[PDB]
Amino acid sequence: KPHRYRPGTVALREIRRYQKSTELLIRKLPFQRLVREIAQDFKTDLRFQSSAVMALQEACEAYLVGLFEDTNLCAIHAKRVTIMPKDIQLARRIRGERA
Amino acid sequence: KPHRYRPGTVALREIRRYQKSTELLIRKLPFQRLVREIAQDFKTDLRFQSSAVMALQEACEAYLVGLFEDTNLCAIHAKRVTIMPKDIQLARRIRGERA
Amino acid sequence: RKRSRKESYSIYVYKVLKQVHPDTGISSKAMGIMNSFVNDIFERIAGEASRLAHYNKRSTITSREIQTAVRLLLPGELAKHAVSEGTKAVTKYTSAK
Amino acid sequence: RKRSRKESYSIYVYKVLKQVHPDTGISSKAMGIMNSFVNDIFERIAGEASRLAHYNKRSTITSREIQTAVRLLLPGELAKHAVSEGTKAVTKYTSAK
Amino acid sequence: RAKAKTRSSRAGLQFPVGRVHRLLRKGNYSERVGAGAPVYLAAVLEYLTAEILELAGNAARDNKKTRIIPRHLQLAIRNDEELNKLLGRVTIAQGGVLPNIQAVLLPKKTE
Amino acid sequence: RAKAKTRSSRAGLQFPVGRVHRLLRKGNYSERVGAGAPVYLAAVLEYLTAEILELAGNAARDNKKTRIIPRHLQLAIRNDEELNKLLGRVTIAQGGVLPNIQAVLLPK
Amino acid sequence: VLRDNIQGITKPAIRRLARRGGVKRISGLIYEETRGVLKVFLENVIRDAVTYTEHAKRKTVTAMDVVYALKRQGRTLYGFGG
Amino acid sequence: VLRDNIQGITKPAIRRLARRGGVKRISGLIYEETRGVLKVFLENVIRDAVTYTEHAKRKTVTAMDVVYALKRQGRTLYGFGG
DNA sequence: ATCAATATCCACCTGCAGATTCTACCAAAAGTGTATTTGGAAACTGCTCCATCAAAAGGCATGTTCAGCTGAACCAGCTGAACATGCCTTTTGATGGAGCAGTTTCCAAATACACTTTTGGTAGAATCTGCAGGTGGATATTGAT
DNA sequence: ATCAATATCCACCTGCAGATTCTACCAAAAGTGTATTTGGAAACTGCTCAACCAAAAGGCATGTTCAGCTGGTTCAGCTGAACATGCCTTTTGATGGAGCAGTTTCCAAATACACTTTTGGTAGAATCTGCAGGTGGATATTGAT
Repeated sequence: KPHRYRPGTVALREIRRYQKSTELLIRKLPFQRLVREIAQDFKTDLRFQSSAVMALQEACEAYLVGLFEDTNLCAIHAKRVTIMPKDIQLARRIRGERA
Repeated sequence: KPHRYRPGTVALREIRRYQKSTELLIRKLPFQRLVREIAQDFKTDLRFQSSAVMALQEACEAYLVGLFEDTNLCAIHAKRVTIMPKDIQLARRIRGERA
Repeated sequence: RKRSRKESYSIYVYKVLKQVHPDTGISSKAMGIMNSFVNDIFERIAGEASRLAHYNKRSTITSREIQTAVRLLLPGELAKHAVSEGTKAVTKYTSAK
Repeated sequence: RKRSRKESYSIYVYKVLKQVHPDTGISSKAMGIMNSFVNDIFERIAGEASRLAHYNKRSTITSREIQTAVRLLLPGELAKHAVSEGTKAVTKYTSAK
Repeated sequence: RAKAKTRSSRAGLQFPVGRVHRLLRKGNYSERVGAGAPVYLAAVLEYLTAEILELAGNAARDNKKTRIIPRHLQLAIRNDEELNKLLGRVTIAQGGVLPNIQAVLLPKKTE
Repeated sequence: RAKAKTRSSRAGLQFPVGRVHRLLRKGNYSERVGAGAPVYLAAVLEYLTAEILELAGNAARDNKKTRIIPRHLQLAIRNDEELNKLLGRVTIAQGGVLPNIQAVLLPK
Repeated sequence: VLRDNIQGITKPAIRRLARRGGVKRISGLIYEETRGVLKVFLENVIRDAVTYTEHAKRKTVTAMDVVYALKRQGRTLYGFGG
Repeated sequence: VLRDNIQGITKPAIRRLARRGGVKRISGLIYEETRGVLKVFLENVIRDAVTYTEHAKRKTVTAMDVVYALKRQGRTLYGFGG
């Protein structure tokens, strides 16, 4: 019978692994496509430098990690371990990210 | 026997009353004395204009009301109606008020 | 004889108020708040215009830099109506030399 | 023949690194980060000094405004050690004329 | 020596174009300032003032008051999404807050 | 025509006083710039640079690496209370985050 | 006898502020935390205000010093000049 | 490709990001909300970047335009120049 | 507490991908001497600030009571972590030509500056009226029945 | 439903503190004219970007299993919300000198600004070496028992 780890052990292994390294976790190509589609609705036939896309990816990723950190603290606050949309909405509301 | 309101009704009356009005809720003189003591620990024999004290009072109260709003959302999030120190600590941590 | 001289936007705010609501006054505190508001928006716009000019190795602040600064700082329809007013004002100024 | 000229703080950062840790190098990306850092702190301090000068109706930026800006922007012991270094530097400059 | 005409009237504005020009020169914003910049800026500031005063006068009429006080300015700002965004981190002295009570603590319905 | 000395050497600094002076003049900060301002500023920048590099070098030795990389700078900044305050809203490219897991969820 | 002077920000005033915040019920331990929070905020502001005072070579703290100190903390205040 | 859009920002990548944030368990509904949040952030940044681009009469968005756009939102980015 | 099955370290080799150093030259740092503003020292002065009383009253410090609240188990779905298998978008390597970012040069138009000259702005004095308090009455709510 | 003790809305009145307007002095806003410099626009070029096929390959989709997570239910302290009571801290003139924030005027002193003379910093080319990548074993981490 195959060896089987209980739920949570591997998640923790991924946390330690990804917190030890610095490489980018989102794929480059779909990010470029998303950027180009959004940019199209403001101005047509725009081009992008590759370092501009790397900068946007770094900014996006740093923003999301910070939000997941705040979300996790809100989840833990409610005696839960599962993050839910209402936690994200709370974090963004308190920072003033009013969308 | 004396007439008696249940817990919560007058609290709500106080909410409506103070949210309708704009008068300052902290006493002027103790605030002046607090300010003078703190300033004394940085520089001696300082004086203060009355409008400086009023500005500080407005800033303090706006800051505290905003913090209590965030605190209340954190309490409600935990399926509670009573705010606790951990709610304030969470709100200040998410704003980055690290102290 | 000593007497200094402190400027404010009070008279202009009062003129605009009388234009928009002829039958209405304003307290001194509110006028002070409006003056603070005006000063804040002035610094924000001029500072942003300054950074744009510096980034583009440009030594002049023109109406273009103001327009761009406005589009960056203000959201949607507010920006569109303000930009329209500024454009119309500049065209009126340039015509009536 | 065409060739431009882009300045950076790279050579000075490398000299300081060799003074503090002789047996250590630095990648180009990190050096770029340090240059960005220096530019940011430069802009912050000069901007703050400018506002202080404007508030007190003074047209000159002196070592006093730098000192005050430093005390405002930087916290506690970091400010005290940096301020001490600045005073020491101005004192050595003024004496070795 | 033709007769003195102001820049404001030429622009059809009430705000002082000349003063804004002096303030741009004095304040280390740029070495030189074009003629159109202060007209555009004055127009923007005047428009925003008219919008705030408009909303504040509506709030004034709602409270049967003919004089605008700071309270009305706070109500005007916080009830307008765009002004709230612009002034999200701004404190209006003597402004107070909006009559906002979170819906779930206010009293029970089967009562 | 005495021999050419520079201000960084006279002030006992490594950072370039002259360049800082030119940058202050160019950037619309003030109409005029005093002689001591760029020396003081240069000294502050040198102290702060030395402090960051010091901590990053310590982090570098803990990882047995002889070259400083961005990760070591992020670790240095977030582990220093005062630098974290100064750079609380700044993003360090390729920096990552601190190995921080909230205690209640880590296993029994 | 007086009470270390931080205590003049009494319990009922904090309760009133919480009421303006829409708070209905308050634990007894909130007050001390709130006092510390207020002290930190005040300490930072006055420090900067006094720094502006010292630079101007003035012995009177003006409203403008406070306004600028607040501006640098991202808590811009309107209504007291500038 | 499934939306020609944000859906290329797959579930496992969002999981990885949550892992870096120290999150152990994630509800199925988080992903779409995160996508919307990301899209909003991106829109505002790109809007400002393109505005800087338009001011210079350039058709190429540079890294510096992004850095400045990020700067005005209080998210200063180091490492890409300036 | 020990075996089983993975995970990740401890340690090494290689060579190569950036990283450090060498050579050149020119653009910025620095020196010299003139011209110009500016910080500070001292005198004036009257506006505003700390300290004191004084009498009162309105908030608050203490004490008493109980009603919803808080935490705490128990458990019935239930849905969300892990793996297999397998299919495929993404990635790495090429290719190469097209558009334009960036540099250089020139000149009408834009704009600073010095002098002059009228006048809109602002401070204090003189109205004047809108709303802060006060009185009375009339609904409209809580809560025991 | 009923119904009695408080809270709040609303009509009306009053008068005075602050809003509004009037009248004066002048620093600042326009007008002329002249000197400065700079932004638009055209030419060029080689650095960078969009398209784009081939392959390989590591990542994602779908489906299955089942483990423990979460919200509904309920229950015994509990403690924090309202009142009553007394009291003492804070409000609001009034005084009333002390000191210092302006304000001006003078004058050494710090610094722009034109010109001249080097030389430190950076762009390209020539060496260099620390760790990315790969691998071989040696222990650390949990699941089932």
